[PDB]
Amino acid sequence: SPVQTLISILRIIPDWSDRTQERGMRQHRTLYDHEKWMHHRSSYRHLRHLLSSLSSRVILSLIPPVIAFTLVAVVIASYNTAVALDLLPGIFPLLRSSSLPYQLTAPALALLLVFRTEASYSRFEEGRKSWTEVIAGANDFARQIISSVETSGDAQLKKALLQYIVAFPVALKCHVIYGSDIARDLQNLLEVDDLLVVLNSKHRPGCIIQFISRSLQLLKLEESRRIMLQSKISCFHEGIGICEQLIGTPIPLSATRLTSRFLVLWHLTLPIILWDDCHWIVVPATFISAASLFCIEQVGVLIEEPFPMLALDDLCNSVRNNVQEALASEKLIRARLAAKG
Amino acid sequence: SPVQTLISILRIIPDWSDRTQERGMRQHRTLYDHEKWMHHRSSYRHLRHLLSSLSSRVILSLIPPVIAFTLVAVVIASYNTAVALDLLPGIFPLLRSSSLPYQLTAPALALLLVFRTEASYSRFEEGRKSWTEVIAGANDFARQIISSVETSGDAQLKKALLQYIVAFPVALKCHVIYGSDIARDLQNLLEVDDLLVVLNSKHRPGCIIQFISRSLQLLKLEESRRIMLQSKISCFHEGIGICEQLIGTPIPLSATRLTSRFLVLWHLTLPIILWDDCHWIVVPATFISAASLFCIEQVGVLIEEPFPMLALDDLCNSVRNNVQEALASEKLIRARLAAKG
Amino acid sequence: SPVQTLISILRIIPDWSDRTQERGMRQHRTLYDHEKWMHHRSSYRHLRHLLSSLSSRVILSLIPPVIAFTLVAVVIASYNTAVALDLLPGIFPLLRSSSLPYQLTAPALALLLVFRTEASYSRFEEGRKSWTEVIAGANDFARQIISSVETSGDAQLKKALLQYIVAFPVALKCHVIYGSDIARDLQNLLEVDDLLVVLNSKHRPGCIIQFISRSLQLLKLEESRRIMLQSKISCFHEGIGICEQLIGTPIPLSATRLTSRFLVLWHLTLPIILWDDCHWIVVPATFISAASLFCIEQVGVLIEEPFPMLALDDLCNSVRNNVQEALASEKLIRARLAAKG
Amino acid sequence: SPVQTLISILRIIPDWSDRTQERGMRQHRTLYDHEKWMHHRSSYRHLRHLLSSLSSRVILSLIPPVIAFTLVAVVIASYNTAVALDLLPGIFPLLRSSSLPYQLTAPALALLLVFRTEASYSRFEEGRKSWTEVIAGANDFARQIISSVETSGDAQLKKALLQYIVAFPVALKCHVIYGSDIARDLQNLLEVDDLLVVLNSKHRPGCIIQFISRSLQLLKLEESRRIMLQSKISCFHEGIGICEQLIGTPIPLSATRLTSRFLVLWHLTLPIILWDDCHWIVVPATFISAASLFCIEQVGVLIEEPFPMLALDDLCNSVRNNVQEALASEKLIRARLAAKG
Amino acid sequence: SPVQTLISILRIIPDWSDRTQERGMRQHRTLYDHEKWMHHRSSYRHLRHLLSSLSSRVILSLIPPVIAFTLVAVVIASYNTAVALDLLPGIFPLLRSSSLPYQLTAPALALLLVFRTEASYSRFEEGRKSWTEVIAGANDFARQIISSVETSGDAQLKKALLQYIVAFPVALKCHVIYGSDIARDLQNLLEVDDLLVVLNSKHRPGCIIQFISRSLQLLKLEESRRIMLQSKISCFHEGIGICEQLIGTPIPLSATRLTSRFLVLWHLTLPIILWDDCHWIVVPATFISAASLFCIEQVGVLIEEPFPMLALDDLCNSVRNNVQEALASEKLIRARLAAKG
Repeated sequence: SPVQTLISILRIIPDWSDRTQERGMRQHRTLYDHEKWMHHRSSYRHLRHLLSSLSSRVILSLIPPVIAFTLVAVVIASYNTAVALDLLPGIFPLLRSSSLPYQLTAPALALLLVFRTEASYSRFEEGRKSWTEVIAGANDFARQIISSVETSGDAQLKKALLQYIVAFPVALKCHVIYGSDIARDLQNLLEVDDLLVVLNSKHRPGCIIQFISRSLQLLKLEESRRIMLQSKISCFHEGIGICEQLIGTPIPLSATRLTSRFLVLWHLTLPIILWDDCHWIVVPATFISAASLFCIEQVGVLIEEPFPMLALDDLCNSVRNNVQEALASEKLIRARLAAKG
Repeated sequence: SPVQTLISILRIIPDWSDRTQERGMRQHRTLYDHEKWMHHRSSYRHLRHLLSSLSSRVILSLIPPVIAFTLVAVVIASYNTAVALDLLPGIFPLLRSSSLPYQLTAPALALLLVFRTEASYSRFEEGRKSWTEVIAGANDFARQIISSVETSGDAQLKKALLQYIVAFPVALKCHVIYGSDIARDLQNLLEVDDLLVVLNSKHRPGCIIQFISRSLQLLKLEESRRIMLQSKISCFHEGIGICEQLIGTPIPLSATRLTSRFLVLWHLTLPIILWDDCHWIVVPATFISAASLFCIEQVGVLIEEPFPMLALDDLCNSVRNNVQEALASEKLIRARLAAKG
Repeated sequence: SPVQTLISILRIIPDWSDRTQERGMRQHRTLYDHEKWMHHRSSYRHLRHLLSSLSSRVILSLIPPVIAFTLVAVVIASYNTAVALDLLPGIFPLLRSSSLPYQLTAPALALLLVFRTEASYSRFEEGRKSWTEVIAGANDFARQIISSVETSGDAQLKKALLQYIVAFPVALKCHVIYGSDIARDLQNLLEVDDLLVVLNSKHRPGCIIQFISRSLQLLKLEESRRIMLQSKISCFHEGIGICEQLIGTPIPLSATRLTSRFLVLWHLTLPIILWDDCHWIVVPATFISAASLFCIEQVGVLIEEPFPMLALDDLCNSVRNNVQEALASEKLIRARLAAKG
Repeated sequence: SPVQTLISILRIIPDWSDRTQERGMRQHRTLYDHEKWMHHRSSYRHLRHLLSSLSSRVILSLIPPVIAFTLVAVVIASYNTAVALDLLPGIFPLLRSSSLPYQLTAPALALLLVFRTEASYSRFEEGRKSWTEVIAGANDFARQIISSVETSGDAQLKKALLQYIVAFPVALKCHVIYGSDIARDLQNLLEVDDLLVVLNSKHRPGCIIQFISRSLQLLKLEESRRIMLQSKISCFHEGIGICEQLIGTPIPLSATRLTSRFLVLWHLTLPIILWDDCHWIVVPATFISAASLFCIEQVGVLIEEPFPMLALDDLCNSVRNNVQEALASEKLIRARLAAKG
Repeated sequence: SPVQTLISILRIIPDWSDRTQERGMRQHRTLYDHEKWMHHRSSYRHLRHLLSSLSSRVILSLIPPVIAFTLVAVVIASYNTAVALDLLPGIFPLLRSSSLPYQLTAPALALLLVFRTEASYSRFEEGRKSWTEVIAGANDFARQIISSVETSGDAQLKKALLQYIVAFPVALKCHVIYGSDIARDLQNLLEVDDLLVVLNSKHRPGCIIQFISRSLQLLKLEESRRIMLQSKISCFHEGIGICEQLIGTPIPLSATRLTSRFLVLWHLTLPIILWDDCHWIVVPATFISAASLFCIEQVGVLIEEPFPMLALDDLCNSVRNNVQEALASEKLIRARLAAKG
């Protein structure tokens, strides 16, 4: 109890930081337009970023490691100040050291920290390209289905097939985001009986592909045209593959634990080597170093699995908006090209 | 009012800098030719870049953050000089510190600043390749349409289809540049009734694709030849996808706010750590450091969304010039190859 | 014997480290899901990584080089302390040097160490993409076989062909992992007589491809449809090629021996240059430098051949689970699309 | 005149440097073979590069910026020496400063300089791959035309078509090199009347493509075989696109002017901060720093537009040599494969 | 003679180093297997690399530049020691300087050295991927020929065609390795009369392609199947293109001479700036700096043209072994799939 009521009060702050950053992963993102870019490039961005630093969830996640190292700096400083005043027995030395060992290893720590964050940014870029390809393939496939499928006996199957190409990016988004309601997001895109078959499947994006693939086998098409249409499905399998490996396989964990351990050991003895030159400036110096260096690691950690930093709902809605515009433009494009003739 | 007439005079300079850089985003760019490369590689480039530094809009955007840090250096220096002359009560210490904490963290700041600018340059390169592919696909598709389409009953549809392949890059350029007049830019490329249907569409580059796709369904072609032609449309969907994700999804904003915050905190205490070694040289030193380090961040910020730094009007005009040269060379190439035979 | 009983006691620790890390290469990995990402991003990761540092097998592999350099620091320190007390003849100088030569070469060592680890991480990423492509191709090929193959006379050949597409990733996994039992892993995927032919082949993933390729020649298909199906086999040859070159061709060994030699020479004279500023702090300083710098090299060494850090059994089971779900959804998707009609 | 006869004598050296480097862009390059690699890897390369440093045109281009900064170092040193001897009124201070501000910003300058040169090398690599693809596509297309085209009535058209595939890389080389004589380079590759049509076209590589595309429409081919042959033309459009964007779009000029300005300001005050430690060694120190740091920038500037550093004439001659060897081997390969049968 | 008998004794060591490294380029390499990876990752690699440092040919190539700089350090040290003892007239100053100029430029030298070696490693990776693609294409093409070619009248042509797909990687290996005996390496792969036609061709890998391309025109195939088979030849043209550009076009030589010149000037004045702090420790310090920094450049130089560091004979033998296993498995796979039916 005496070691169990103190081990629980120490968890109050890290638990709050953990609850705060997870709520920030569930925030809804929006695509940038032109006026958001003007605000992004403004000369006031430096002041407004500094003023928004106590509402940023990166900095709130950094509160446990920054306070822990700052108390260690205060403890080392208090002990050193007490020794300098001869308040201790005399066997107790001053916890000081040369900064030369840290000068030699300072560029290695920086290069390793930036390497891990560059590896994390590469995973964000790969996630962004994969979604770009899936949305451009869904737009392309839908555009070709509106042109290719001519026969009036295939009106219902063409309608059904265009509903599954719009539903596929929504299914993939629900497959990669933790609390997702695919039933709610597909309620007005799929038929009531089509959505029951998808909801009974463990791999829902896989199930929509199978409806698309079976629909292309039932259309009255020449075989050359069908091979052209069913070659557009492979981008959906590629999308599923790339997105599932980014959630399944993180950056090799030996590299991420090395960056953690190196940053913890460096900030544990940093007050000891800074003492001769700084004295009690070790406290604010350790505070600023821990806040600056653990924030480079925190940025990389938060974008390592990148699907919650992407506006997947706005990208999915673009395909739906593009397909309904094209079904309304069809009579007026057909008329104009018949007039040409 | 007393705190509201001073909060407004402080906005005069950042508002001017913001109006100056946005006007520089709307400047018209031209493709480099050989004599511009000779001028670019000249030994006078070092002098002429230095002389053009007060007309460069990067440096004008840097005027608010550089003056703000320079006044902070002047305030810290004035306070320190007043303390050294014993003009203050005596409880007021000298704002000085060891430079050793900044020596240890100097390589981390540099690596992070160059990482953000490299990420911005990667987005410029991706925007450049995407336009290269769309212009080469428009040239290829047009070249094949001039060869493939033979039948004299399809003369008007071939004319119409070649107008939409030239119009597509203009539509995509108007779709990614903020103040664009697609009606003015397509006035002499599309028919009056064809341009009305495009102007009524929310996704105009999408609408031109649908005219191309419907035109290929109405041509008297063998099915194998039609599949070959409609496979050339996918580069247009890819172009739309890549260009829309560069405007919709910026570099993850946690990484860009970290570079901003780190640069602001570093220049706020930089006069304090430089005092013992520099005294009033903290003012020009802080001026040069803020101007040098915030300019690396400013370059990255301005090319992060890269379409205004690209000569999209000259690249679009190349496709138009290439297609009209090919329609004039057609009778003389046909004659020469008939002579061979 | 006197030089042969001491040369054997020195091998006790490196042999134990070598047996410990190899047992860690044979540990079974699991795909990350959402709750493992929450635990990965927690604010307690910094404390729990530090507490798990004496059970991490990277650090146990670092035990021989870190102790060897720490004893060298103790030997140099003991000799220097004995000279300072005039316990030696007097011809014996103090083993001290300026740190200026190491200050000039410190950034070169860091850049080279991070380059070798970045090259190793690039090989891990290439291994990860190759598996992503092979699993997405196996999913795509299986999905098309379930749609394409219609004829009821080809029921047994379609069953057989879907067993070989699920078996191929298991065969490739057994081909790249050292102690593998392909007979045990293919016992319930292949027929008893089909598995005997695969087990008699030296290149088992190659043998499964040949069964797939022969099965596509015996199906009653139109030739255009067969060419479409046999074009899906090339991703399996590409998978075999990429995976075999990662095991056959390491990072050029001249670059890896340079990083080893540079790190050994740097830690051999590091106590000599640190003495004037540190005295007996050369022992913990050399301990921390050797542990920090050889751990960056160790991470790169352990992920250089990356297939044991990948959850190849879970990725292989995903294809098997996806194909059996699709064979159970087939009657209910066929019914729904017939109802449409 | 007094300010106009001195402004002209100062241009003598930069004009000479500009005339010298442009003449080096027009030098003819040759492909490396095995004995040039042995000479390239020799242990004498370090001495022979140092001895050839006053004939290297990079160093001659660096002569204006290196002399300008060296005279500034001499002026600052002369003024400081005159002040130390009390030869001035006494209101004149010594132009000295702490080197600490430059120590903090030294790693930022290095990282930015190497980033710009890496961006320039990436443009050289992209230019090299684009030429590799165009030459391999010209070899592939020619090889297929020699096999595919069988009919004896198409002998003259097959001859003509193989002349245009060899002529296309020569036309593209003349299109990207400033003083080119396409008439002289195509005089023995094209017919006299075919070369007149190409010379009358503004986009000559585009004109050759149109002859190839029209020749494939006039051959007596099955449609499936023609689609296979005309799919080999797209690599030529891709080649034109990639090569034209490298000449049209340089590295964003905001990034290149920042590297210029940073290097000029750094070498202007470098004698002032080096004085206390170096005195008149500021002159050779500034000379070596300006020569070393402006040479990293000069290398990047000279390879930024890379087509003059590539042996485009030797790569073009390889396609011509490969096609004539294949037309002489045709009777003896046909005989051997008929003997098999 | 007096200046000609001394200019020849100085060439003894660089000539020996040049003869030693070229003999190391001709050593035969073997593919890594699992037990070589265990030995590669062992904790004894740090000791065994250090012990093998006087048999490594990188270090033997470094012997001329390391001895030359070490004698310069000995000459500068001897002159400085003689001046300190007043053994000279007195007009002779001490060759000493501040290390501050080298501290500012130390990170630029390191970044440039690692950039050149990263560029060299990128050329090794490109060479490795190109061979991976050619071997996977040869495996794929052979696998399809064994399935596709059915007719019993084409037995000899199928045999011949499978001999040319195995012979092509051997021909490409002989085309990129300096002393190669293509006649000896193709003696048991090609027919005696087929090998005479290949030996009479200047571009032997090109000649084998032409036999493959002519063999596919003589087979009794449907045209759709022939187009599928002749599309597998393009990877051979791509392989030839990528491999020839790596031997023809080195890293731009302006960048490689800059790294050479910078490293030579840096080690020439390094004893002068290290003297005040080191005295005769300038000799071992210059020895270690020259050995460490010129070894990073030497690694890059030796892998810049990478084909001799690749096990091209083992990769070529894998295709031959895979094709003969598949011709022996053909009767037993045909039997098993006929039993299914």
